[PDB]
Amino acid sequence: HHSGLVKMSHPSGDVEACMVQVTCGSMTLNGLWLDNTVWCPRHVMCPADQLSDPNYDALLISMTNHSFSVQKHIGAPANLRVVGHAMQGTLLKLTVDVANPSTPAYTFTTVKPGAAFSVLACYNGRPTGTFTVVMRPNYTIKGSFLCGSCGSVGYTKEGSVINFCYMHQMELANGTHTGSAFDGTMYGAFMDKQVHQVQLTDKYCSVNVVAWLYAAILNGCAWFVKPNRTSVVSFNEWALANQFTEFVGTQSVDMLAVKTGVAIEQLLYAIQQLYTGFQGKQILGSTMLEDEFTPEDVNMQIMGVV
Amino acid sequence: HHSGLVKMSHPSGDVEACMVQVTCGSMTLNGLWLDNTVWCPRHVMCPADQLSDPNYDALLISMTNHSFSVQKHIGAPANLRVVGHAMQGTLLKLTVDVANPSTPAYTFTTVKPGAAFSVLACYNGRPTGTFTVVMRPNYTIKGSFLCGSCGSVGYTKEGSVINFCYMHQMELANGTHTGSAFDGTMYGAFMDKQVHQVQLTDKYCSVNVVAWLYAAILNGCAWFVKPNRTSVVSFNEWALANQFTEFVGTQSVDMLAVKTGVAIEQLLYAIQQLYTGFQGKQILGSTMLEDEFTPEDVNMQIMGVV
Ligand SMILES: *[C@H](O)[C@H](C[C@@H]1CCNC1=O)NC(=O)[C@H](CC(C)C)NC(=O)OCC(C)(C)[S@](=O)c1ccccc1
Ligand SMILES: *[C@H](O)[C@H](C[C@@H]1CCNC1=O)NC(=O)[C@H](CC(C)C)NC(=O)OCC(C)(C)[S@](=O)c1ccccc1
Repeated sequence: HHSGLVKMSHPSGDVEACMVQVTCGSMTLNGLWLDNTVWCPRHVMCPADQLSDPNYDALLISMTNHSFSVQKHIGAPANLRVVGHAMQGTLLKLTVDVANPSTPAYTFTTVKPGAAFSVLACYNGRPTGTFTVVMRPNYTIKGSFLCGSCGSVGYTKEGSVINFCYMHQMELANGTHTGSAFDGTMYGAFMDKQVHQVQLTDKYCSVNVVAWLYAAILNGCAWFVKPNRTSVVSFNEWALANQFTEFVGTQSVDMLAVKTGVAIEQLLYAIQQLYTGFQGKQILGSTMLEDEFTPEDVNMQIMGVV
Repeated sequence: HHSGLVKMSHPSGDVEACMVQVTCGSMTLNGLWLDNTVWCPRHVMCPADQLSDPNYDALLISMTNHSFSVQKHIGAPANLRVVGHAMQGTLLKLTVDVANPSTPAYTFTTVKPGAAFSVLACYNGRPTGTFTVVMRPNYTIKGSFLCGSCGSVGYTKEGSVINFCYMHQMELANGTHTGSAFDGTMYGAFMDKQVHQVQLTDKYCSVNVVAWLYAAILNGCAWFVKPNRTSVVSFNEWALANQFTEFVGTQSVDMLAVKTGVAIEQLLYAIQQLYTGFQGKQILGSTMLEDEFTPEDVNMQIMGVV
């Protein structure tokens, strides 16, 4: 029995129309063209045998507007003339002389651990695929990015408004990925330089495991639901010792509780038991806890509620 | 060590520009607008009280061009005038007075069990999400579709050409989904009416399990590799006895064998052993075989090879 859950990304067309290629001398990567601004990772400025210890302030000083070439390859091709350049945290803001005619309604936001967003993977300014990820508690994502992908963007959508939340920067030793918010900060404690980096411990996202257990009930799978309950406060003390995030309820979770008639506290107890072992049983085809679906995923994909 | 594998869909913008809403009487769903043709499921023609045993030839004869209402909602909205109608298998072909100005280069193709394709899920002619699935051996997909999703489309891409392969029609009792190819045949033995239907046994897709074991080896996870080999002929006899598809090697699998230095027959042996149990161990974070990634997925996402 299929749960009805897939990894569901937003349609990417609106964001595709904003991707460009940014070249600075010998270096190239992707950028995001919104209004008269092109955003891209600042390490496009850095020579290859220097990424280990760059001085981004000096590199920026050494650049002129003609140092940056910006090209739109898809749709109607364009070459964009740069008329200003500036740095914000780990991003460059290049000002161009033409406003993107396809600029969507947009905002910038930061995504939080456990929340899902859509990524448009791009190479040389050309979109190549789209996928969705949850931001991990250690501020990495389990993505799919190769050489040339930097500047690929992540986003959520609220109505027609695109909320850009991620610009890809790097791959860690363990194969996971991280990047910047559009305020220029790196997610977590990461730094955009070519050095091995202390990468922190991941955790199970409790609110997402609860959502997934609700998805199981909505599919008629509820062998793990007992009358026993664990309070949110007690679960959260337990979570601290057992590699779970602390549970914070939301209206989205509340709607799942009302729909199923199963209280959050019943599922907090269930998680504590399932963490010790599934004892030969399965839930939605799995023998381990699933934390990659959000409460909003379950409400949208199974009940059609946004 | 995250494998670097995600469910990767194609960028959806080219297909978004082809989706329309099709309404017939009080029935509504999605259609695909290419050149002067709108494709949609023929059951839009059926009253809801009659979906169990529709007389589609008689329904078609009763329609006029004015029976159909076609709207483009996204981008530049338009109301399309139907100027001819025809039935092909389980699809309607509506001829409209306007050629879609955003028609991409396209073909129609049929997808085979084990192959992946991208789906653009739509409601009321408006794209809402994109995801990727593999066609199962029983000609269903494990999708995410609600009421109103019919006419959502699936496709692959070669270069800039979109190969349309799927139009969504129905959800089965076990939560899986099926639909039509654009020659109007249903996938599998399914029929487009509201009657509960014999849905056949699924199988593990051996070629995809082989791909996933190669992904593990590429990631440094090769504890299951031994000198022991099972020939394709011998594996295929075993596959028929153990709910696996028969293995047919491809050039894509061959390049994984070259890159890892592990022969196909070593992994066929590994699958036989792993199927009897992982013995408490994991592969790429899993305690069961994974068959939802293709050889092409592994070549593309891990080695950057289209
Ligand atoms: C930009 O396109 C690129 C994206 C990477 C390339 C491989 N996959 C990706 O997602 N970013 C970088 O290569 C990045 C540039 C820095 C200046 C930000 N470096 C990077 O990701 O290097 C990996 C590290 C940071 C050295 S990580 O600590 C590591 C150590 C040892 C082995 C592997 C990885
Ligand atoms: C078209 O929008 C719609 C899509 C469905 C609705 C729910 N999720 C979907 O994917 N298709 C239909 O409703 C379809 C119309 C027929 C004329 C093809 N019927 C449908 O999906 O019915 C399900 C059956 C055929 C009754 S299946 O045998 C079943 C039996 C028992 C429980 C559930 C499903």
